Amino acid sequence: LTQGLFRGLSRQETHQQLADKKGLHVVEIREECGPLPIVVASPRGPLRKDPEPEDEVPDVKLDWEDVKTAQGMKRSVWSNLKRAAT
Amino acid sequence: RKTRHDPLAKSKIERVNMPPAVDPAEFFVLMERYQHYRQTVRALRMEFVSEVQRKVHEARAGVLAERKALKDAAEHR
Amino acid sequence: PYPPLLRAMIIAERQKNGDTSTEEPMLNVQRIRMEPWDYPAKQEDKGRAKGTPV
Amino acid sequence: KAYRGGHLTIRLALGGCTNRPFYRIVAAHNKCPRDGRFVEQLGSYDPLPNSHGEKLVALNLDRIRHWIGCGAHLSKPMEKLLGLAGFFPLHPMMITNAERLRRKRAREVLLASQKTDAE
Amino acid sequence: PISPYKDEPWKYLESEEYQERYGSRPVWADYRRNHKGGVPPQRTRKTCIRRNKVVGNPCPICRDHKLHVDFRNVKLLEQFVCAHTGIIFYAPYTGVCVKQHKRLTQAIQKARDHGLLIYHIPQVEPRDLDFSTSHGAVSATPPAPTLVSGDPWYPWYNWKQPPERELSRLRRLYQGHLQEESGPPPESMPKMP
Amino acid sequence: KKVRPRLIAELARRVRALREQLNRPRDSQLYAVDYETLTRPFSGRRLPVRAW
Amino acid sequence: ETKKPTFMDEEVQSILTKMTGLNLQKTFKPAIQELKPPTYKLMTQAQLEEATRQAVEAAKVRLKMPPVLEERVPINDVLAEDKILEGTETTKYVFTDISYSIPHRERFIVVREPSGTLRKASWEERDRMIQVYFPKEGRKILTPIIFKEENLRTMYSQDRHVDVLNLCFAQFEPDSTEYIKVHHKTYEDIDKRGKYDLLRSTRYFGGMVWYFVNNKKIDGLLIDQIQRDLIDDATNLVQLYHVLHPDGQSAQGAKDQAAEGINLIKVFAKTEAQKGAYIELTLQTYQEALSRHSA
Amino acid sequence: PMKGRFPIRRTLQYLSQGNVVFKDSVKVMTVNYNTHGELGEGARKFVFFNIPQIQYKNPWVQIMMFKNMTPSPFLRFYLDSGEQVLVDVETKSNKEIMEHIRKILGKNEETLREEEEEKKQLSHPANFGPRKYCLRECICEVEGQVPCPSLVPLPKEMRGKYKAALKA
Amino acid sequence: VRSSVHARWIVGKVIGTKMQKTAKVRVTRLVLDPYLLKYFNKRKTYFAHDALQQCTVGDIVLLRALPVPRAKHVKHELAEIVFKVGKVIDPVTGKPCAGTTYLESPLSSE
RNA sequence: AAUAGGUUUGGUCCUAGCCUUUCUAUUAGCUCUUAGUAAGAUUACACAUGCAAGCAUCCCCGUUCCAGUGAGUUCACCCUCUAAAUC
Ligand code: FES
Ligand SMILES: [K+]
Ligand SMILES: [K+]
Ligand SMILES: [K+]
Ligand SMILES: [Mg+2]
Ligand SMILES: [Mg+2]
Ligand SMILES: [Mg+2]
Ligand SMILES: [Mg+2]
Ligand SMILES: [Mg+2]
Ligand SMILES: [Mg+2]
Ligand SMILES: [Zn+2]
Repeated sequence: LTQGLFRGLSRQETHQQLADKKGLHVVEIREECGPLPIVVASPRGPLRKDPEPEDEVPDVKLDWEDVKTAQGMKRSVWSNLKRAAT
Repeated sequence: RKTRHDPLAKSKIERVNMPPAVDPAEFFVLMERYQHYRQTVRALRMEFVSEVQRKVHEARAGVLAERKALKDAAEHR
Repeated sequence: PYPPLLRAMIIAERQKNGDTSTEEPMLNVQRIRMEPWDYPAKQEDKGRAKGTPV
Repeated sequence: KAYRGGHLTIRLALGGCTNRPFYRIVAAHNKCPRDGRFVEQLGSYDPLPNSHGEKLVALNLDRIRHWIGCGAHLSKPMEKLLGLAGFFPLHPMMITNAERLRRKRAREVLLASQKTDAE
Repeated sequence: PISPYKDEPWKYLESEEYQERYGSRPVWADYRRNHKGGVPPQRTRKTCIRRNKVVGNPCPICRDHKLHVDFRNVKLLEQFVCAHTGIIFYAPYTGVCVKQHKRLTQAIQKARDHGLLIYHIPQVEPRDLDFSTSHGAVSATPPAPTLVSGDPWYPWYNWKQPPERELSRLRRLYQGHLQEESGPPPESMPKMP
Repeated sequence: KKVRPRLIAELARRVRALREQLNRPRDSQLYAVDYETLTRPFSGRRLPVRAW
Repeated sequence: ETKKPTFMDEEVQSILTKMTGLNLQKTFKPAIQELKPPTYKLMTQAQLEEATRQAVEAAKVRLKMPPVLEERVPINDVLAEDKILEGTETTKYVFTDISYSIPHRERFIVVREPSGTLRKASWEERDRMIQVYFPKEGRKILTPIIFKEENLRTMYSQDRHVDVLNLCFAQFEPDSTEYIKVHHKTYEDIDKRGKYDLLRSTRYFGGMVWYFVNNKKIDGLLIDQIQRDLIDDATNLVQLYHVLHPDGQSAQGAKDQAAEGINLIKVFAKTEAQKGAYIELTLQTYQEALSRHSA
Repeated sequence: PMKGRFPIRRTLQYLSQGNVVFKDSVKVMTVNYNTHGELGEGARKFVFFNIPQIQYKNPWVQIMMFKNMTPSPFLRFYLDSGEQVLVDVETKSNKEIMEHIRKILGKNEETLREEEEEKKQLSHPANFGPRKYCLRECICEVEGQVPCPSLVPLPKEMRGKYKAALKA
Repeated sequence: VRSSVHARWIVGKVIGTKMQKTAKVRVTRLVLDPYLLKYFNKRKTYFAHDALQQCTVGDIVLLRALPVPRAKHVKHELAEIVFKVGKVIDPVTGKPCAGTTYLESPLSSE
């Protein structure tokens, strides 16, 4: 668990790295801030002119636990329990 | 409550229900008021019945309903 | 006359639709023929005591 | 539950708790339980005065007119509510009970005056 | 004991005694509930002060008698509200007993109602699309003739003395079961002098 | 799903209806009255006081 | 003949819309509420300019000014006086028509008094009854205590004038007497303390200007606009003042002198302005700094 | 992870994103498509991605598929009147097929907005009852009204226990 | 136009012709699996009146509901043979086809 | 099953069952101050006694409802058609 945790956390791509890799702006949308677009990272090199392709349907693998929860089908007496501040 | 098959209570066998006493002046006045009240309410009920029937006919064969039906049929063709 | 609230609603609807008539709403009771309560009822539609002699 | 005969009635269904009555105005089959299945709710009646000293009565007049127009009867307490609202004429017994209260208080006032006169 | 801040509770949080005991962390930062298992009970204890006696592990509020839950001590109340969401922490979050959590929730709401504690107030839309006040519901209705003349809405609202022949007919019909004949009622409702 | 026929219920229904037409009480039985007690001997029910 | 403009005239709305301003950082300030993890999009410079354009459109909706209405006239209409019911009840009945598809200002709400009088409910009873049966989010049946004078001064001391107006808008109808009294007390506290920037980029700035212009107290707002290099707004303020006060000393002076631009503020400062001296000085300073930048 | 390619298709969020709600006339929709051929690719993606969305929004419309029965792909709709609508889909993308059948046989946004409004009339805010059906169960939940005795005991004068005691 | 039959128009495949003037038709509908949220074919059998006995096992037919059922299980009539088994006519071009190949080219009649 | 935890071995890793911690209900033990409110036979076993349906100028109407139970158990929902009943 410790070795896996540190591997995952060391291998995360930042927003600046994502912008540099794709030469596009990274825009953050917050529901608390409404439709205001917040640029979090911009590429240091040239900025692409061609929009990123919009695949109508992404072929990304989903976790059934995440999907089952969003659909209200996840029932657990142990989930979302009140606990001390951590 | 009891069913028609249940037997009558014995403590109530000899009970005789004596009708109330009548005040002739109040009795006659109240009798007339019920006639007038119920005539007025029957007239209101008739109007409410006509409104319900009118709205049913209007929604089925009204001008706005037959017009929208032809429009939908024309848009379909 | 109409009841006090029913009359106010009928008059208010007139004004919303642009009618400016000052005529008083009236409830027609000519068609409501009030029979006496002792008027002979229809015996054909009346029931009959069922057989269970004591 | 198909009942033998019967009809729809606009009446008061009692809710609330002990010593705290609250009425829902509902159109329901007369044979149905007082607080059971109903066809439509047509308003509410709080018989207890609120902080502003008011008894609140909600009336869905559009739907009450609909159900009366569809053959619904009226319970006597509901007819009196409509009399107070001005939607129906004052019920004959609302008028009669008012006259009785006047005659009753006219006798108490006379008795009080006769006692003070003796004193 | 007797706290000298009961009248001005906000002063305790500005004193040196407070800063040494809590610093800049919340008063509940170092509190830990004692319970069996890894998952704690979903309710905290009912109260830490029972008949003037304190339990062995008093909650953050009950363990310091100088902390006064009051709608004016806004600096203390802020410690039990999330700064990012504005929600009041549930009692297991901080470990406060149910008694003090209710007092905190009431003080927090009272401070907001008084304007002493800032909270998010959204921008709402108007109730009505049209603001016209011309409709009869909110304007004058033409008075009815009976109302102008001062008559009852319907004539049968009034008492009309019935004829003597009609009263004799009812005395014959109900002979032997009659009350005394009532006359016209008072014109107004009497009153006890 | 095919409800089993209930023959005894239909049989009894007809027998009851038949017996109610062949053993029907006559006006002389239903509407007789004892003028001393003011009761109907067919049912033993008293008449209303205002009819006495 | 010649009608004076209304608050909702296109000419007035355009003037007040620009004087209000649009600041996307303030208009879309992060709200302190239940949060969700944010989403991220990869955008080109064009896709970003479009998303920012859509935000400006969403902001112009959020800045839509509420209409300024005059106080509603008390309702005192008797439908019937059934005196036979006098003394039969001790408490009055309030009857509310709850038919769903009726505008709330067209709903008959009547009151049967213990005297037997059937009368239309008062404006206060109406808004209370509409909240009981048609509860609106953010509105309370009983008036919150925040609107008491002692509690508004607390909110003003914290510079929370916009929260006061958001609470008043949610609680009271725009033509209510409480709605107008609170707005007027809020506008006056802004004028006294020079807090006009608290309402910029909000839907409440125009109503505040409308109040000052009609009450001939634009001297404070005009100074604030000059000190902030908003002469375009300061010049529009003086023009809006003349439009709503055509037969005035300043409006004639502008006609006689054919004043335009900064000259309007000088004409207004001398004739009608109460703080005419402080405006000329504040305006003089501005022209200097503008010359220093030019040179 | 969720089994199969494009598991997003097996989520309620995806299925509710269909914009084709057929008019009541439509009773049966047959899809004839070919498994191979570059000109029948849109029909294959239409079957793969959108048929589930169409069925989700139109549960009572029969949808039947037929493979390699004809040289080109086409959709055919059977209406209650007895009329048949043949839609040729060869060379068309799946997004164009969805937009085509929406135009000729789908309910417009106005017709759907109306239906949603009529549904709101069923839940009147002024009605009291269980939370499943109404906002509030009792008038005691309204501020200013006499609260429930389970929370605030009533005055002795408003309780029948003491009304009878004094009267008796 | 009214009918007491629930299924007014249905398409199915003829799976039996052993009854006189009656075709046994398998009708499939898509049914959502609530747990998997995947659609699976659910098949149901319908008897359809075929007066001319023109239905062959395997052809796709369109069924129309009768006003009232004519038999215990016969609630529909043959309305149209959509795809005759082995004799399909391409509806898009009107030419005969054998699978994905034309038997007569659409260019014959221009 | 969760933010998980304990437990196989001389030891480790993996798999796996069991149990722990959470929240309700019933019963048992021991213990128990007040007020308000809600809820309240284990048993479709047998039942002492009382009461639970009358109304009304006779006809009729009502006692076919309400109240009860959970034995049996895809008669409950939608459409079509059409009685009785209310207007
Ligand atoms: S639930 Fe309203 S009085 Fe108890
Ligand atoms: K284990
Ligand atoms: K027990
Ligand atoms: K059972
Ligand atoms: Mg082992
Ligand atoms: Mg070993
Ligand atoms: Mg116990
Ligand atoms: Mg029952
Ligand atoms: Mg059992
Ligand atoms: Mg009939
Ligand atoms: Zn504590």
